[PDB]
Amino acid sequence: MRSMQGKVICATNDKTVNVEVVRLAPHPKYKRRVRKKKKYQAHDPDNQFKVGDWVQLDKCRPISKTKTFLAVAPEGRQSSATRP
Amino acid sequence: MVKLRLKRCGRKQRAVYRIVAIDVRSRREGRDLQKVGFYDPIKSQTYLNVPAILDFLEKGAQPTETVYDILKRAEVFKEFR
Amino acid sequence: LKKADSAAKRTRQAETRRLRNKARKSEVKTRMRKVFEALDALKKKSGASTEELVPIDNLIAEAYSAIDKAVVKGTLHRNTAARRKSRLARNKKVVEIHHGWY
RNA sequence: UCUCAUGGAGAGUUCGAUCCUGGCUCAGGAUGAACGCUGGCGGCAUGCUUAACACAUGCAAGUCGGACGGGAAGUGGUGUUUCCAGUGGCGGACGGGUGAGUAACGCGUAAGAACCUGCCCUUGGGAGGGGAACAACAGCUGGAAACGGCUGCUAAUACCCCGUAGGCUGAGAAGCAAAAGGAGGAAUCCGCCCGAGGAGGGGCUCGCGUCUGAUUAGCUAGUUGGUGAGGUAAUAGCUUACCAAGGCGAUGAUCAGUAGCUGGUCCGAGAGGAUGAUCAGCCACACUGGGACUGAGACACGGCCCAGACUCCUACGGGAGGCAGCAGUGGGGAAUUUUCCGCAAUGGGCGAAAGCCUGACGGAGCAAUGCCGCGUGGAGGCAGAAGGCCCACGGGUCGUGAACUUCUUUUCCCGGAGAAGAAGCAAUGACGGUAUCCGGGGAAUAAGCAUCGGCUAACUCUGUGCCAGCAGCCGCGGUAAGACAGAGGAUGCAAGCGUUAUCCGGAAUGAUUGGGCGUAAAGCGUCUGUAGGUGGCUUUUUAAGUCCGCCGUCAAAUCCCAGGGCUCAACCCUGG
Ligand SMILES: [Mg+2]
Ligand SMILES: [Mg+2]
Ligand SMILES: [Mg+2]
Ligand SMILES: [Mg+2]
Ligand SMILES: [Mg+2]
Ligand SMILES: [Mg+2]
Ligand SMILES: [Mg+2]
Ligand SMILES: [Mg+2]
Ligand SMILES: [Mg+2]
Ligand SMILES: [Mg+2]
Ligand SMILES: [Mg+2]
Ligand SMILES: [Mg+2]
Ligand SMILES: [Mg+2]
Ligand SMILES: [Mg+2]
Ligand SMILES: [Mg+2]
Ligand SMILES: [Mg+2]
Ligand SMILES: [Mg+2]
Ligand SMILES: [Mg+2]
Ligand SMILES: [Mg+2]
Ligand SMILES: [Mg+2]
Ligand SMILES: [Mg+2]
Ligand SMILES: [Mg+2]
Ligand SMILES: [Mg+2]
Ligand SMILES: [Mg+2]
Ligand SMILES: [Mg+2]
Ligand SMILES: [Mg+2]
Ligand SMILES: [Mg+2]
Ligand SMILES: [Mg+2]
Ligand SMILES: [Mg+2]
Repeated sequence: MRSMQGKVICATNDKTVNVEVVRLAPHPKYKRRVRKKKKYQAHDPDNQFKVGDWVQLDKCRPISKTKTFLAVAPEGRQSSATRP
Repeated sequence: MVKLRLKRCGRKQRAVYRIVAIDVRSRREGRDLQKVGFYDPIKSQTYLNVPAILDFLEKGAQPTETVYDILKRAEVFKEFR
Repeated sequence: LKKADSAAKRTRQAETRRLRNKARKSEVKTRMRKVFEALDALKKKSGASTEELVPIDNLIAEAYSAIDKAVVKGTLHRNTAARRKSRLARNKKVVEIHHGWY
């Protein structure tokens, strides 16, 4: 709700991981919810993330040019592996 | 610095002022953040809500010459200190 | 007779304050150079010695004196002086940590 | 039989005629308006949209002698005192003007962390002892002038050192850091130094929204990322060395063109479309470019340095300047104002105070530019007449209109009285003898513009003969023209009326609301399939979307409802 989730594609760089964020919002003229995409750059000093993982972002003071976020784990998920 | 003065808004040759607290370097018709009174010389009427004015004076607001006189006729200074 | 000109007066004052501030900054520049030219000489020398740190302890006082006296005047901001003094203390510990003192 | 709903109009033109389809045109409202004809007043507003073209002249930022040394005037050339070129302090980064540039944290909205902040407020502790200079000034000296040069003297809230420290650097040991006095019947206020906070202001980052073009598809190399060393008030490739090869983009990168943004303004049944004058906020620029000093704060409209173009002065060696500040000139253009009064009010800067400055602002003047309001007479006027036009020649119309008779005086003229705005004991008013009130005179001072073929309210006659000419569309005129010109009459408006230009509506004519593709314009020649879009049924999970209840915010002004005040209205104000 507050922060933005995203997929962590292109995690090749050192101490950094490119992240793809997705959101839906209604079109102002026609009122249809369109899936828009926007990328960001975050940092994981432990390098605990790799491509294929699910990651959450947080605001922080700027680390470099265009890298102004911090990668954290997700809060609310629905794994629920094999519940009755 | 914060200051308690009054701006003009009305008709030509009919002055109708309102008291307001704004920055000094801002112009006469500057962006307001709290209107704390109303006044005119012709009709000589005044509302002059005291709870808002004391909030600024505690924080270093300096009235002008006439606003000091308006507040002087009121008993706000005796309760201010 | 000639009249006044307050704008020209600010030009006259600025040149005087410029020479004061220009000289006051260059003092901070040269006194640092005595330190780093020594630390570069003390590092390449393989002979460890505690007595050789006392002249450096004399220059660091001359540096902090020139810097702190400048903060009193209108040249440098207080956070600026902390960065210059920290650069001296930081680079000093490099010789301490590179060698066996730590 | 409740309540909601105050809101959607069409017409002409293709055909011999009809039903459709589809364009063109008109009736509405608005304007920073312009032109044409005409023109009485008052109130509130508005007034270079083009050449961010170039500018004569005057003003637009100064202030403190209760910071300091000197100098001048006056006096009884004696005391008090008045004035200031210079040193020093604060303000000259506010206010004012202009949208050239800018397609992006610039703006709007909603959040954040790694920072600064003079003046104001609050608060904890201090100000001890010494010294050296530049100005002014005095002498000499170079210049046409602007401005200097040399030799010596001097004060300070100006300069320097020592001493002290609840602060700074550092893992620590240790090292470093300040200050100014002034006025005074002496209580004792204005200030100075260090440190911690409050408010306001400013800097930085981020989410969302933010023009057109694919006959611009590849762009970037300090470019994306790190480390180390730097640097900034502070985070940051902000800078640099090395290393890694990433970063942006067909949901439109890059390139090109256009443009200040917003609150809002206009139109619209609404959805939404167009737009960004005045007022208010942010940003940006200051002859064209570049750079830095000063300061708490600038890369500074009326500050400095350099280059370039232009203008002016010159004794030809050398100098001065930047109205996109007020007013005003030239030029451009269809077109937009006095080279005015005043700091009385409001607001701003300096000062302990008295007071000084304030082309901001408050007022006046010009213009029918717009909106609103009131006049250019009311009542009566039997019968009859002159006159214009028309006629079936009997009459009809202009026409109760006029004449005439009484009544009244907004307005007009004359003569008096006369403010509020002023806050502060009194005095202190640019506007201003202004608004306003009383008295006298007397219908006396005041209506024009377009249209009259259909859309579209309003008709005949004369003249002209596809001529002269009208026209928004259809189209009228070729000898009886309701369509041209004149006349009379009528209609619609009214100190305005019409023309032109620009935007919206009508236009469902880009059809989300709200259109269509058999033959009227419109289904790729066909199929397979990537991205993308959508997706059967049943029970659970979560609560992103969605719905409900609260909190904060989207400034004020404007719009909407109510209330009040200007004699009403426009308009102004209060509240929501
Ligand atoms: Mg026909
Ligand atoms: Mg212009
Ligand atoms: Mg003083
Ligand atoms: Mg003086
Ligand atoms: Mg200052
Ligand atoms: Mg000392
Ligand atoms: Mg770069
Ligand atoms: Mg880094
Ligand atoms: Mg432009
Ligand atoms: Mg419509
Ligand atoms: Mg110019
Ligand atoms: Mg300036
Ligand atoms: Mg100028
Ligand atoms: Mg001008
Ligand atoms: Mg004044
Ligand atoms: Mg004043
Ligand atoms: Mg003056
Ligand atoms: Mg006209
Ligand atoms: Mg009559
Ligand atoms: Mg008709
Ligand atoms: Mg005609
Ligand atoms: Mg005829
Ligand atoms: Mg005719
Ligand atoms: Mg439409
Ligand atoms: Mg159709
Ligand atoms: Mg056909
Ligand atoms: Mg066809
Ligand atoms: Mg297929
Ligand atoms: Mg509002």
